[PDB]
Amino acid sequence: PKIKTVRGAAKRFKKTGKGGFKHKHANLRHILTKKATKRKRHLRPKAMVSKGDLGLVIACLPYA
Amino acid sequence: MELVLKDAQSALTVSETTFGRDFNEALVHQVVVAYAAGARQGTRAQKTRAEVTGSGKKPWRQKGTGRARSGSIKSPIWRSGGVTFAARPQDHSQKVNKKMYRGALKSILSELVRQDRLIVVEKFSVEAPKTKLLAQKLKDMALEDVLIITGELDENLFLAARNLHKVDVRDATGIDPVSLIAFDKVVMTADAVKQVEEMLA
Amino acid sequence: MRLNTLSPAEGSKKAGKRLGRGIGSGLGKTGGRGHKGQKSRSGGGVRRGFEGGQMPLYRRLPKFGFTSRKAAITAEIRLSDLAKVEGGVVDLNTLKAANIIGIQIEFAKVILAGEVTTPVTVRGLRVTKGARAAIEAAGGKIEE
Amino acid sequence: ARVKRGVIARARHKKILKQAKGYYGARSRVYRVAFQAVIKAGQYAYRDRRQRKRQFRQLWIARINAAARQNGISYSKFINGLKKASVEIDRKILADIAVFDKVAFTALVEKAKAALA
RNA sequence: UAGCGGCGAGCGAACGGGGAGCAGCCCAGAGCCUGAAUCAGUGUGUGUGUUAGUGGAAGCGUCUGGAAAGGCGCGCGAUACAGGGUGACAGCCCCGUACACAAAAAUGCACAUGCUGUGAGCUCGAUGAGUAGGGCGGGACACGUGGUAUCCUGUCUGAAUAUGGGGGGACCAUCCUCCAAGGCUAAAUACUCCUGACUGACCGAUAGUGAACCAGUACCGUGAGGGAAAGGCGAAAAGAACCCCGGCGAGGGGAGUGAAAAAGAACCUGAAACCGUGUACGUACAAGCAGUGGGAGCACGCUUAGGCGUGUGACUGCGUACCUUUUGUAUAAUGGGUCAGCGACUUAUAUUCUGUAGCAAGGUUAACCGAAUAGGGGAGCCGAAGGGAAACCGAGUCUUAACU
RNA sequence: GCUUGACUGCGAGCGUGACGGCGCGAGCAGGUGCGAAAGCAGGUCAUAGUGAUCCGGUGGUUCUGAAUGGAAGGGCCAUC
Repeated sequence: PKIKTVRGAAKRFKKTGKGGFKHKHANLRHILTKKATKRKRHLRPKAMVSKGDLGLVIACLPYA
Repeated sequence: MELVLKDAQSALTVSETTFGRDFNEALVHQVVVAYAAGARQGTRAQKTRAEVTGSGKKPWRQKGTGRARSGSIKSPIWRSGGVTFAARPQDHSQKVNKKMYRGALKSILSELVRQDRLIVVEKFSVEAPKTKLLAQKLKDMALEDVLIITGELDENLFLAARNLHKVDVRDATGIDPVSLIAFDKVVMTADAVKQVEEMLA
Repeated sequence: MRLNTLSPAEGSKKAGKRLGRGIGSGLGKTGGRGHKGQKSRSGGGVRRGFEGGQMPLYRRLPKFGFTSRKAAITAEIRLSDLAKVEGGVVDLNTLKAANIIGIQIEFAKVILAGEVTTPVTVRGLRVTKGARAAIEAAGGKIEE
Repeated sequence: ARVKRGVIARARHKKILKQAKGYYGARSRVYRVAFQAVIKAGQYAYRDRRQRKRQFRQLWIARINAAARQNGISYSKFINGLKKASVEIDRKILADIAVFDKVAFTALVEKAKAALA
């Protein structure tokens, strides 16, 4: 028994150089036309995973 | 770093790294424990509750008797039908790194030098395979508990010491860490010193 | 040096928790697991990523991107590795015989990540700007 | 390696049953009852090493008050007189002088009466 | 990992690389010359076995002792000091062991050679049709119909013939590679009802097989089926001649055997719960988790007084068990009649962190070979470079027309 | 009255959240509007008018394209 990756986590998080994870922001798939352009413009670039969620992300991604 | 001989009176020159380094206690202990662990045979088993001979039916029904609830005559807390975490046959061998094994051999063989437990002779053999000749020969050399190590593997010396338990005979290839510590004296051939100094460096 | 005089280094051989051995071992009566609930049960504990019934973070966030299949056959070469090519020429396959890139690699690059102090003919590889300057400074030659 | 338990279990039971001698009934015969009895005797020994000092202090003060009223002064006036004379004799020794040497205790009472006024 | 997936839980390749092992042939067809290599059954001399077995070295004296193999003093054998037994611990007493042998008779195993069924070599031809493919419906491929290649087909249809056909992950063109719709084929791999040898940081009678024992038995069930408890005298039966009580009892007391009957068969050791006999002390006017602190008297050892040990404990202060569960339990909440024995955080494989050890910009091999814990094997893995969805660039990169 | 700043790429620093997020924002660059001009304008006096992910639909972008040239499918961006 080798550990299996949560394969839906390997498609949403990518590992950076210090060992963090980048992910795409939520709220940018559909009803966009009521959202302001400042909000969607900030939702375009990728962000890092916060401190409380890193334990969950590392447990979901042992080989990343 | 110069090893004297015992009976030829003509010395020998060895490497300073092999026979003259510090004795690493923890490295030698890890390699001795690893040898003794890989010497173990791991052939044992018991039966779990899935493997005891018996039926898998409930002995008395769940509610209504005066008894505690049970589900199997093969329960581990019942007599005749126990072991909870029963053993399987397993392999107890440990991994030793190549450099760690050689550093341990260099440390123990350096201590066999410095504690006056190493003898180097030109040739150590016997003309006919009889243990009485080697008994008289080792009583001549004041050797009681002895490990002979020879460069080329000999047959007459292997038969002349097969019956003796205080005596052991090895090749320079067949050295192991736990026997160079076990025996009192280690008698190397000069060819065996050359081959060990090649094999370890 | 006898077999009853060897001993490990201190801090090498910590014992291990034995759970459920009385008041005075610190780990009797439930042994570190606390009282009742799913975690103290035998075989219990929730799976990886379960945040309650709340939508977990790997399912909360969107998916992005694709896998190239071209980036699985592009390796890279440090400048402290082409002092190992056995001859002083760098090809697509003498790196592969010096065991630095791997057999399924077809495309490769040399990157400024060290020092090179020998003439090397780098042939058939892409080269970065600083690596090209640091190879042409040491008396080499970069062709296509 | 299988470990039988019987010898060390028997030793651990015999220690508790040896510390339970004198007790009534199953408290000196039965390990389950004798273990609780031995732990309860231990709690009592801990509590009563404190209780002993209090009880002996009570007895010393009762005998000092008895002999002081035999000599015509109360306890509180007598201890006031031994503080106002700087006399550091404790209450164990004052009770011992009150029992065994009544003339020396009369001398101490006269000292405390002269110091009291 | 790529992918598949209410893109959830999970499922999970291949290409390529290192090893073990390596072997290719036949028919769809007419002839030359007949038996020339290999496949299956059958007599017969030889090799290795398995099936009986044979030889196989070396010690005595003395003390405790029931008994010597033990202590003590001295020799000897060893290609043999594996193991077991012998009145206690045996290399030298017996069985054996290492080593060397031995089969009238049958049989296994690769070849030889004799019989039989089968066919060497070669000119020239030919090349597996209700098939491939397709429509509908299912199934298998890691692949759940998705853009889905490929394989099998229940049902319906249906080609071409090396100038032809299949595949290369929808599909088309080029190019590469192979020739379906007929078959056989050792090795490396899987398992142990059984046999023989050896081994065990495996168990030692509640354990180890359910079964150390006349055990799948006694017993239970109509039946399928279930399923026990139960080992030990001694070195040797020398297993108590005989006598007395008693019912020509059971049981006992002697005598006798023995080292021992504190081994007599209800038999080594003989624990605890439990039940008695005797002795010392206490107890019939005194209230409760039965103890603890103080403490008189008594009994018995003391030293040659000394106010201390051991046992009991009148009287007195304090003191409502244990566990679990709870905000909270003397609780009239749970659980335990007691004793003895067994009874619960383990094992494998991965991954991260800590300690410790080795080497260090390197570290380390796995399968396997093996002169088998060595040595070889670097196939691989992790790390020294990141950024980006990606092409790509790289100590930088992305965002953007470029960024304060 | 005139107009489209109800722009595009960003964003010093903050606020508020367990997080997912939500919010305020000088100033930079490109282009515009009104005003003579300093200026103001990245929606509305402010605080409600909302819905993650997956799966897919539409347009743009040869970024990828399972031998190669394409293509399907995928990615990114805008959006349902």
